[PDB]
Amino acid sequence: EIPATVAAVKNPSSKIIYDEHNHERFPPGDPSKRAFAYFVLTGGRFVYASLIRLLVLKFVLSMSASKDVLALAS
Amino acid sequence: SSLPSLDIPLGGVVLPDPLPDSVEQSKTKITTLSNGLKIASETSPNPAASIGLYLDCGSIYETPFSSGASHLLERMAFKSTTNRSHFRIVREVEAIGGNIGASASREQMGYTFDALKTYVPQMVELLVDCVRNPAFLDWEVNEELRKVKAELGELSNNPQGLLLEAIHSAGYSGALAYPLLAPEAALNRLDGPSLEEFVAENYTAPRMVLAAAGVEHEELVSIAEPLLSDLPNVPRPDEPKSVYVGGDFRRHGESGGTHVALAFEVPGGWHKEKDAIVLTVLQMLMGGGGSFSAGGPGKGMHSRLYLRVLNEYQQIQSFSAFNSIFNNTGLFGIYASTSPDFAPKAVDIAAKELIAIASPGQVTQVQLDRAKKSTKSAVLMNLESRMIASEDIGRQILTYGERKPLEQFLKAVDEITLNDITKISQKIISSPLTMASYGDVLSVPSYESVNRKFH
Amino acid sequence: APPPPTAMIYDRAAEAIKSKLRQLENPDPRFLKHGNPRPALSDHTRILAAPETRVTTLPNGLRVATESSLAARTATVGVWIDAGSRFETEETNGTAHFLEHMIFKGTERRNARELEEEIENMGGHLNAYTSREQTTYYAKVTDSDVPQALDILADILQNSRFEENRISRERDVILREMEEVEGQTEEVIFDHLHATAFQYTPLGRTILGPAQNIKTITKAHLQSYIQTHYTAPRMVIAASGAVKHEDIVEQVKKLFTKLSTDATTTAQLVAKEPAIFTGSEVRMLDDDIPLAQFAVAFEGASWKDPDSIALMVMQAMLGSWNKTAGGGKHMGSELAQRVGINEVAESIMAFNTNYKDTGLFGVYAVAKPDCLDDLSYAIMQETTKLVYRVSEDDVTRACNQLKSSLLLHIDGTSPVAEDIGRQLLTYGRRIPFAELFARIDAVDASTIKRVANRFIYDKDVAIAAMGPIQRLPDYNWFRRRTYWNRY
Amino acid sequence: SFLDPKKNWLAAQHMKSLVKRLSKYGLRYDDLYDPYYDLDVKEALNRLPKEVVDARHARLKRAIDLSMKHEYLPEDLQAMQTPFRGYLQDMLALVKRERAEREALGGLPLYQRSIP
Amino acid sequence: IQPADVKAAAMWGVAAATGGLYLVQVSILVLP
Amino acid sequence: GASLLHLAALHQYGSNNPLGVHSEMDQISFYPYFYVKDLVGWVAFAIFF
Amino acid sequence: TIRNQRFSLLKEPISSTLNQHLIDYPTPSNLSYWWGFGSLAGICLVIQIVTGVFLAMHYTPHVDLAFNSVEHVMRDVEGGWLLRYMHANGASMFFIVVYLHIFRGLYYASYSSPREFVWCLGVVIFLLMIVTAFTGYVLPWGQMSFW
Ligand SMILES: CCCCCCCCCCCCCCCCCC(=O)OC[C@H](COP(=O)(O)OCCN)OC(=O)CCCCCCCCCCCCCCCCC
Ligand code: HEM
Ligand code: HEM
Ligand SMILES: [Zn+2]
Repeated sequence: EIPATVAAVKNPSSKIIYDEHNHERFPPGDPSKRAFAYFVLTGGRFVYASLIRLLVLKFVLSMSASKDVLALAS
Repeated sequence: SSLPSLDIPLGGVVLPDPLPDSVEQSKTKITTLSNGLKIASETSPNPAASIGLYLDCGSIYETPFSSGASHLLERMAFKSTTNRSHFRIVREVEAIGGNIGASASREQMGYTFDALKTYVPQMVELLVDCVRNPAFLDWEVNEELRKVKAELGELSNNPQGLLLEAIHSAGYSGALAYPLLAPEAALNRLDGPSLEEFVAENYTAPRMVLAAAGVEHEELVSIAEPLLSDLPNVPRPDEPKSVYVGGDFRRHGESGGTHVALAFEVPGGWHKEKDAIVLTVLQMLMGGGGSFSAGGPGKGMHSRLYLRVLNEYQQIQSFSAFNSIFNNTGLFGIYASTSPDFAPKAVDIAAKELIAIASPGQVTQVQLDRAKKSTKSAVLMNLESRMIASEDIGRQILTYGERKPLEQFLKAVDEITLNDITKISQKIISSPLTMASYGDVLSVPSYESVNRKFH
Repeated sequence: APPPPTAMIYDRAAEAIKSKLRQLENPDPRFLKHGNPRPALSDHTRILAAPETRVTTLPNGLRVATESSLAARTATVGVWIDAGSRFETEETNGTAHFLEHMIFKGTERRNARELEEEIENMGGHLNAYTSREQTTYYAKVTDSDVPQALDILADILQNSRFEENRISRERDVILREMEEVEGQTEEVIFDHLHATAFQYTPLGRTILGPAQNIKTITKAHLQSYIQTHYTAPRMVIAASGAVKHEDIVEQVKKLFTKLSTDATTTAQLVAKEPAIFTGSEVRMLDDDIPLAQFAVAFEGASWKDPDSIALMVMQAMLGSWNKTAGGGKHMGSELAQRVGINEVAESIMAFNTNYKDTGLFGVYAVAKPDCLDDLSYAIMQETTKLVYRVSEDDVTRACNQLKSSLLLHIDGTSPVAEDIGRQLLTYGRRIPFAELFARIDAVDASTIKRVANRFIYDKDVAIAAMGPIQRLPDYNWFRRRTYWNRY
Repeated sequence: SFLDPKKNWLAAQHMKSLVKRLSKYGLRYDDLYDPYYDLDVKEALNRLPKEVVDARHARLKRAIDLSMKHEYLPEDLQAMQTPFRGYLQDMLALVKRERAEREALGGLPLYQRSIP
Repeated sequence: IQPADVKAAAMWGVAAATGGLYLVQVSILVLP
Repeated sequence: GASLLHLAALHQYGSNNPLGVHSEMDQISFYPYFYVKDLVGWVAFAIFF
Repeated sequence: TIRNQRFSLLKEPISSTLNQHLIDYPTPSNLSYWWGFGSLAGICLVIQIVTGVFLAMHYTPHVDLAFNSVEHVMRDVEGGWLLRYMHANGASMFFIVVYLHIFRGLYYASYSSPREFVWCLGVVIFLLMIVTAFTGYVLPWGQMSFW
């Protein structure tokens, strides 16, 4: 019989079924979100920027001067 | 910016007044440049102009030294010149928006260019440059030779062209026998200086026609005379000779079907206008098909071969009946593609048909009327498509030195009669059979066994 | 002591090549006074003159349009129905195509054998074809014999007779035709692309439909479809060549009377179940095929969208390239130059398809299994370059190419009639050449950038691929390539 | 200005020294053009005839062998040497002119240098 | 193309200056 | 240096999978698919640390 | 494909090795998070190196000054307690992550052929980590350190 993988090649259908066990599909008419995703990513991105600035400044200011020296500055 | 949504006319346009609804039927003006060149044109109502340059050269004029120059020249058509580079040429063609084409046949070959009627000086200047002043560079020629070798390597996919070439080579001796698709040895031997010498020897003024389709004659001649009037006047060396006596070509290939083709002489040629027209009508009567087309009525499904063979005999892949007419010679015959086991029966059927048309009374007046009407329709519906108009002008001027008016072809097709068909078939069948076979040929009959018929 | 260049075959070869190069070093002006490879605009208003396309509307709603040129000797007469495979009902998908095949055959008096005998006796041709949402039945005929063709068209479109034996024969023929289409890989690719892009919409389903549905016609579906969709307002009669508008109007009025009066209007029909683009991909890996054929596509513009002309220009400046193209490595479009120079593809073709209320726009490449990643990079790079950094010379060249292509394609009697019918169905009018040129000339670099930002910048894409495609980048790759982070 | 050995004693001495060096190693001045250097020389060498390019490779191999062996060409062939008999400058000029035209009006580079 | 290029370069310069201020908050330089 | 050699040898022979089976049928590029997974791991580790 | 003109920077020779081995390396599609643990061990090593360098900018290797120097780092250096706690607890997390790495390898039998060399180089790496952490723990010079 038809090997069932050339059946899909020879029979394109407008009703395509996906897995939908890990991700629920939007109904077809709804638009692509594309904005909620970027705003979530943006929140995380400036969290990351805060973290990187913190680490860099910690290292540089550690390599900076010291409290006992500042005390002995007179 | 705002736009009127394309179902409403766009703001303010200066759209011009229409044509007067049957303005006129333009005539062809032909001017003979004193060096011996032809410049012809006619007016067209559509905004497109087709301009071509046609030369009396090709495989017939090939020489054992060249033997492939025609095919290579078709491939090397609009390459770099002594005045523009290839990049500049392509950029110009793209800039005005036209199309370039090159055709190479056995007897004549042409270069055509298409664009709007505004760009006439550009068209004629670029064409004359690319023909008159070519710079056959070694690297460009080598690239085209590599491509031609690949195409020769991908030839068997179309057995019809292969069988036409085989029939010509087998059933002609020198001139028409010169091949058209440049065998591998010839391809290796071919070279840029060889192309230069061939062009300089053959592309001469007394064998050049510049034909325009939608161009005013005054403009065309005023832009073309300062580009062609200074060519040297040569004595137009004579055309090659070729005799028809020829037998069988047989080539074995894959196991899918066998392709057998038969052909004959009809030595009238294009100068014998009556016989050429009768041959065209006979072809439109014979014709046939591929038994796989699903277009619709009008494609010749009521032709004699179609009806009898295809509607009666199955397991026959395709069955056609064709012709090819050159100056002072012809070649008419039948192409058949069928199963390997059926091949002897297919040859018998084709011979039966070709003899059936010969014997009087076997062609009905109604079939002849249908053939004549279909031929007139084919010619008329072909003389649209201004490209075809310009090509017809060029070819006719190259052959006859003028343009034979369409009314002559129409009158000839009108006056053809059953006696003419029978007489021409009897004459064409007398000439020695030319046969070609390709594929599982190890079972097709012998050439002499087939030639036992027809005589 | 030093040898002359006569000896030393390499010295001889160097002398010959230097002689040739010094030969071609001096140009000539008389052959260069008109070239100008740099593109520029022009006003062809002095040239765009064509006979007026007279349009009449018979009160039953029937539009008849003619572009007469009575100096000719042929003509083309046809009917352009605003119906096709889009307007089915999910269980009668193949009805339009099968009805085409059947309506060729017979009527209450045509008798298919003698019908085709009549067509071929008068010398003409008769053809038809159905698109997703357009159907055409036209005939090419001669002067003083047009009326027979018009009568035959009216008879087959009104009083066709469907008989069961011919229906079985055409079922066999269409099953064969379905079995022969998978050889044509381009049509398979575009069918799959349509199905996966406009999925769960009437545009997704193919034209032929499923064989399981072709096996269950019974001619009741045929008659219902014809009576429900071949109504008077949705048809256009068109004529060109040697025709007379008054004669054509009179003949249409006298003949097309047993029509299907109804109310199913395509505008309201598309109002329900519209077309919705859904970004997705389908990739059919085989690895037994020498070449991999794929297509990426963005959502296009509708027929009446004013940006349709801009999309046409954009698909002109991503022009097609072929392995036997004359230009080769020198071409106007950057994508063709990239493909030809690095030889990363057998052939590429950019397509712009327009429907009602939607469309498509893509690049259709066909290559070898090992160059697919570089080819995909080239395609996406050039498209997003159209988004960001379009150039004036490229825009002008694209506009010139588009004008030339349209006016050269309109050539003959059948192309003119087809143009008349198609434009009357899509826009409700035939756009004159001068207005079309004005609309194209209204497109410049800013227009291209705005339209590309509207349609290409950071939009979902739909991909359909077939063959050895191990190296073809996944969906996320293309989706991220739809924008640039440098700008 | 354009200073040639006919109108300049210093240029005459410079040309004499270059001729002496190239004759010592027996290789023409054009052989010093590295294909990896410009990539225009690469194209110009791709366009030249095979006999000429093979002669160039042979002369370069001979020069490299002499350099390794720490010796010079024997005086016979040294007197038979013909430096400055060019074979490449015209083709290189043509290639550069074509590249300049293509760059000047639209156009993408036909070849490019990798990074690095 | 040059106006767009210089506009983009200026935008990237503004972004770079903002990143520099964020990394090194200098009211000492900001005030005068 | 030892870590670099470790990674080089692994990259020579691919990478195992939770099934232990041959895995050259369904393979995807490391970026971005496993960079994001590693990023989730890194952020969780950062919270722990 | 002849690379006449350059398409992508990632395929240029400057970023070609990095491209292959970081971006384009094919990976099994069903990996869980323990491969993430391997990458995490790499990150822990980098963190240890950086914090250790900045700590060694303040540590005196003398017996009379080591302990008070570390207390200097904790009390006087600007944000030095962060550096020291990061170094110490980062050694601890480095070992935690490497242990999870090793035990995933044991569970899924990743040591089997053809990854014998990978496992052996891992064992060498573990030896190096043990030695490094031990000699480092000697540095602060306390009771536990010395004894
Ligand atoms: C010291 C203080 C700091 C500030 C220093 C500022 C710079 C001073 C010196 C500037 C020198 C020029 C800089 C611009 C780069 C060269 C420009 C150029 O001509 O590049 C073109 C060349 C070939 O490219 P092409 O084939 O012409 O391009 C096709 C276009 N039709 O392109 C090539 O050949 C590509 C070359 C690739 C390698 C470039 C290396 C540049 C130097 C990198 C140093 C750091 C390396 C990284 C590691 C250390 C990081 C700290
Ligand atoms: C410095 C500490 C270490 C680092 C940075 C490190 C790094 C890595 C990396 C990057 C990988 C590839 C990604 C992955 O599969 O997780 C890997 C894989 C592996 N490592 Fe390590 N590793 C370390 C210690 C060890 C140790 C101590 C062993 C065991 C002796 C080990 C055994 C393995 C094995 C068997 C794999 C194969 C992964 C698989 O089968 O999928 N590693 N390591
Ligand atoms: C080259 C990089 C490194 C340098 C320069 C470095 C340097 C130092 C210095 C100066 C100390 C003493 C400071 C203190 O007492 O807190 C220290 C402590 C230590 N280091 Fe490192 N180190 C490095 C990498 C590592 C690594 C990779 C490990 C392994 C995990 C490690 C493990 C330790 C431990 C366990 C201590 C003692 C923690 C404590 O102070 O209680 N170090 N290191
Ligand atoms: Zn069909």
